[PDB]
Amino acid sequence: KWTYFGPDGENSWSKKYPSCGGLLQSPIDLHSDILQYDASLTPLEFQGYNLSANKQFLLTNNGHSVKLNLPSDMHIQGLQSRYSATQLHLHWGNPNDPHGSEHTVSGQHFAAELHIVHYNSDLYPDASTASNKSEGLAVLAVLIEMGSFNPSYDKIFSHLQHVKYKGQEAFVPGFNIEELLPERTAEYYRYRGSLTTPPCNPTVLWTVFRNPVQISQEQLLALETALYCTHMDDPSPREMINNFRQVQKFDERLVYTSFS
Amino acid sequence: KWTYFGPDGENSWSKKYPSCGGLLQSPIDLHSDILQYDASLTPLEFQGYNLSANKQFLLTNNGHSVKLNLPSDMHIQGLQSRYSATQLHLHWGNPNDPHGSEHTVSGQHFAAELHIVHYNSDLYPDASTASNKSEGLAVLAVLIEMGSFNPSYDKIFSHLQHVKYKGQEAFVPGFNIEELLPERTAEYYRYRGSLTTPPCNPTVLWTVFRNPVQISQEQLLALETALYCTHMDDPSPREMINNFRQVQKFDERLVYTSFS
Ligand SMILES: COC(=O)c1cc(S(N)(=O)=O)c(SC2CCCCC2)cc1Cl
Ligand SMILES: COC(=O)c1cc(S(N)(=O)=O)c(SC2CCCCC2)cc1Cl
Ligand SMILES: [Zn+2]
Ligand SMILES: [Zn+2]
Repeated sequence: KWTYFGPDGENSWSKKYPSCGGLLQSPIDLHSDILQYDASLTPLEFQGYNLSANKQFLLTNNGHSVKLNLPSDMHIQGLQSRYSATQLHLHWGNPNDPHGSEHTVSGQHFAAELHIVHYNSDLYPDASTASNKSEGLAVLAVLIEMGSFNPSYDKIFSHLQHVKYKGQEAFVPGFNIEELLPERTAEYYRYRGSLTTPPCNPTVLWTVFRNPVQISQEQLLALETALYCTHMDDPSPREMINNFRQVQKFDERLVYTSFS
Repeated sequence: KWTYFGPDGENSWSKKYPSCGGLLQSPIDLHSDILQYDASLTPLEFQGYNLSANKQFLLTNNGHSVKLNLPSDMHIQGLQSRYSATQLHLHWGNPNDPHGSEHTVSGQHFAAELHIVHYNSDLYPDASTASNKSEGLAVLAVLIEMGSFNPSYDKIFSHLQHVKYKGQEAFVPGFNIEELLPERTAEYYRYRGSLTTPPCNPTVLWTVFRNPVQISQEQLLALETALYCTHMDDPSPREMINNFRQVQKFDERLVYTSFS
């Protein structure tokens, strides 16, 4: 067990999950002193992101976030290996502090953050097996700003009702997962990092898009109030809020950018 | 052992120093949504700060920071008890990322931060004994930005060459410690917090002056490049940089200000 508040919190994670006190931890603050323009950061290709609205995909409350299972037929081109999707999920704040992005920009949090998680399908059979192995993982991060209502993000959020408690699951219609992406996906930050959650394996090629997407106040209120870390029948219920890790030390790293 | 990098780093502190995973952890980000003017916050007076240039004071590289031992008749007046000085030390970044303050203001890191550590001499013989006791410690924090040359900070930085390596020690003629303080010391943030290093005891009444001081990039650079964490004869020498804790989560809690 582990949480984002009090004894079992992120300062305690290392007690049980040693890579949590290891090198190359995410997330981090994106600021100009540690950015490095790199001409080898070519645009990524989003293959098989257009999911049929006639097909269903599983939304799950895992106690930590809400996650949507993705088919491995969907993948990234543009990296050293093929990276097949496994799932997406979100991190957010709370009604009183709607600033729960993991990555910050110049010390500022965004409202929230979407993570699209892929595994190295050329080396490993599944995300689990890739999880603690070199070149195992590749996450796309999308910074989320409070703004206009997002009909595309709502294809996830209109179902939060059915996954209020840890272990609950609802089938959700396919949609074009590229609609979750901001503009100029060719402008991104790139760096070597980790799971932002235990076991914090240092096995993740991070790609954080430069531009944020927008979701409304109401969407954030809904995401910040819908969900519990706890089973429906737990007598110590904990609201699923502030499910974000503090930015980490750079350990001599740079953040390579596709823009200058 | 404990460091600010690698296996023994701040995320691992909780293993041997459980308070580092506990309550009231410092440092924090000071942002308006958690600031409340409290009109009761009157100026502190600093008694005995004017150390005679007649008298010499020990400067130690302890492998975490440069530290200047201060005399105990040096003290804060204005608190609920008398708080006597034990030492001052600094935190800083690295030449490539010169943002090494512990506290941040609206997510911004300052160049460096000076801590003048006082203990409750009314109740406790020394700061060591005070350190795990309720209301044992009061620290004064000064935020440092790059700007004009600072002749009074130079009274410390002039001697850094005598304490390059860990365990090294130099005598510094006394000066007025009150010259290390910024403009309008009446303007400060006040909260209940912890030590920012192990054992992270939640025993510290924090006072962080509103206004930064300036030191020249030459002053700042000397500090960033002058010292090593390692003994003279350590075959693998480690530069002393980034000796600052990541800001902690600050939940359902307020920072008071003496300014509206
Ligand atoms: C609130 O945080 C999360 O719940 C979460 C966060 C991540 S993250 N932010 O990408 O590190 C992953 S990815 C990982 C899960 C375990 C095995 C490999 C895939 C999965 C999850 Cl389920
Ligand atoms: C770079 O960090 C340090 O070197 C440091 C930083 C602090 S701080 N930031 O004030 O917690 C203390 S506190 C001192 C109080 C007396 C007994 C324990 C150590 C001691 C030290 Cl040794
Ligand atoms: Zn995530
Ligand atoms: Zn300190």
